[PDB]
This record gives sequence, structure tokens and C-alpha cells, in this order.
Amino acid sequence: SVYDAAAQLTADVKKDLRDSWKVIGSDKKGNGVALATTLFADNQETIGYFKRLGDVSQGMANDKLRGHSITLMYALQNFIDQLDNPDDLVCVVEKFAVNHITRKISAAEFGKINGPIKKVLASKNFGDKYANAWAKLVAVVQAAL
Amino acid sequence: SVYDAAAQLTADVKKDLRDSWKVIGSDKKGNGVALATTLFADNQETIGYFKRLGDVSQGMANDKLRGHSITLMYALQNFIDQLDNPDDLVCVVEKFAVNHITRKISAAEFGKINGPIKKVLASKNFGDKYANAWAKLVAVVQAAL
Ligand code: HEM
Ligand code: HEM
Repeated sequence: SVYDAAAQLTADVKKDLRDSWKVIGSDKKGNGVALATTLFADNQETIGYFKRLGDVSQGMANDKLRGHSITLMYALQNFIDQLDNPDDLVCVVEKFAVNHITRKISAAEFGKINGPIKKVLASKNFGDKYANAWAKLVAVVQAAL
Repeated sequence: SVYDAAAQLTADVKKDLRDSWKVIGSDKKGNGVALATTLFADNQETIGYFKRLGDVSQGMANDKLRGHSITLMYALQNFIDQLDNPDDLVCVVEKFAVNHITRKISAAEFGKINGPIKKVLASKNFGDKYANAWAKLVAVVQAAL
């Protein structure tokens, strides 16, 4: 199933993911925080999962939130690095899903991250072409939830 | 405390961490698996915490072990990347400590990774000077457990 979702990651999709990540991943703290705060802004209900982070309205200045946002970017870094080897991509995605499954985060709930990603990409001038490529990567993760 | 331990990362310690990581981090899968397998071999008592991974002796052939090993290296990548900013290093270490605290991994238990790190470093011609620098970084995590 995850192997099948990974099949949608064509040469063109992997190329756009890599090119866009070259920029997005160059500032993990700034964009990581951008992603997290955008998620909470567009889907306030997702905040229910982050009680531990405390006052998320503080954004960047919130040490726990900042700590989570930076760390989040390294999971994406991991995924991008494994793109050329489906066997490694799959084992890394399934490993990643373990804790999110335990948190009872469904594929549908996880899919809510697509909006914030599209926005973060757009702030760096990466159009729909790139947003669609990223949604396909997220779909691989969704297949594991 | 974690804030006092982070202050122990002096100029040269950070430099040695970077120079050695430049090589060790070049092959996250190979070195990540070597690190994990060495831990289980030298400290079989720690295998109990990794029941979900299955037969850990299969090494590279064990998909779950390979997934965990690769992912492990990205946490180290994170720490190295935050060396410039103590505030970020700390929030990233505290974030990392959460799940390990939940598994009841004590500071003394975590410290068992020092052996495997020393050996992997040694396999790449990096001596005690470097093993000691890494022990200091590990001490930062131990302070948060
Ligand atoms: C592309 C999107 C995402 C990435 C790359 C990502 C990455 C991560 C990483 C690396 C961690 C730390 C390791 C762990 O505990 O699993 C984490 C923690 C967590 N994630 Fe995800 N995640 C994503 C989306 C989501 C979404 C959509 C939710 C829920 C609506 C979610 C909820 C959580 C929670 C609650 C934690 C624990 C936070 C804490 O207490 O520090 N994640 N995630
Ligand atoms: C250099 C040291 C280490 C690093 C960088 C590291 C890294 C990680 C990462 C990134 C994860 C995935 C996220 C999470 O679930 O928290 C993890 C999982 C885990 N770690 Fe650590 N860890 C280290 C040492 C240890 C040690 C020494 C133990 C215990 C003796 C330990 C026990 C665990 C366990 C049981 C898991 C879950 C494995 C699974 O079910 O997939 N870790 N660690």
C-alpha cells in the first residue's frame, strides 16, 4: 500500500520536490514555524493534539513550539533524501507513522497539512505544480496511517 | 541542567563535532545501522526496549531496524545543525527527550550509546579526541532525561 503510493512519485515529481526543498529546507526554523503556525491558523481544531506545547499563539518565541517545528523539518529532510530508493523511503515512512498512529492521527487529519505546505511554498514563489508534487509525498505518509 | 550542559560545548568541541560529522553523516544508512547493531551487540540488555523492531540481528535486512537507524541519524543531524545557537539546541534536545522519557530511558541508559559512537568513529580514523567531543553532546541529552 505504501509501496503503491510511492509509485506515484515519478521522476518529474521527485525533481520538483528536490528543487523546492533546496529552498524551503534552507531555513528549517523559519519555514518549520511557518508551517506549524499556519496549520493552527487554518485548522484550529488541530491544536487539540498539541496541548504539551503550551501557548502556541506565541509562535517562534515559544521554545517548545520552535523545538517541534525545527524537528518536523528533519523528517521531511529524511524523506527527500530517500527519494531515489523506494525500499528506504518506505521503511522510513512506516517508522515515521508509528508515533502518529499511536496519537490516533488519521490519514484525513494528516492531510490537513497540505494547505499550509501550499501556502509556505507560495510564499517562496513555488506554484501549484510544486504543491501537487508535495501532496503526493504526503499521500505516501497517508497510506501508512 | 540542560542549559549548563549546553554551555560545555566550547569552540573546539563544536569544531570537532562538525569535522567528524562531515564524514560520519555522509552515509546515514550505513553508519546508522552500524551504530544500532553495535549497541545491541555490546549491550544486549537494551534490546528489550526495541521489541517492535523484531529480529535485530538481521541488521540491514530488517526493514524496521533500517528505518529506525536512518531516522536516528537525522536527530544527530539536527543537533549538529543547531550548534550555532544554544537556545535552539536546547529546545531541540528537550523536544527529542520527550519520547525517550516516556519509554523510561534513563540518562545512564542513554549513555550506553557512547561506546558504539566511539567504535564507529574509530572505524573512520577518528580517535579519542572526537569520541570525547561526542560524549559531551550526548551529555546534553542526558541532562534532559
Ligand atoms: C508533513 C507533516 C508532518 C511532519 C513532517 C511531522 C513530523 C513530526 C516529528 C518529526 C515529530 C517528532 C517525533 C514524533 O514524536 O513522532 C512529530 C511529533 C508530533 N506530530 Fe507530527 N508531523 C507532521 C504532521 C502532523 C500533523 C498533521 C499532526 C496532527 C494534526 C501531527 C501531530 C504530532 C504531534 C501531536 C506530535 C507531538 C508534538 C509534541 O508534543 O512535541 N503531526 N511530528
Ligand atoms: C545517539 C542516540 C540516539 C538517537 C539520536 C536516537 C534517536 C531516536 C529517534 C529519532 C527516534 C524516533 C522518534 C521517537 O520515537 O522518539 C528514536 C526512537 C527510539 N529510541 Fe532513541 N535514539 C538514541 C538512543 C537511544 C537509546 C540508547 C535507547 C534506549 C536504550 C533508545 C530507545 C528508543 C526506542 C525504543 C525508540 C523506538 C523505536 C521504534 O519502536 O521504532 N534511543 N530514537
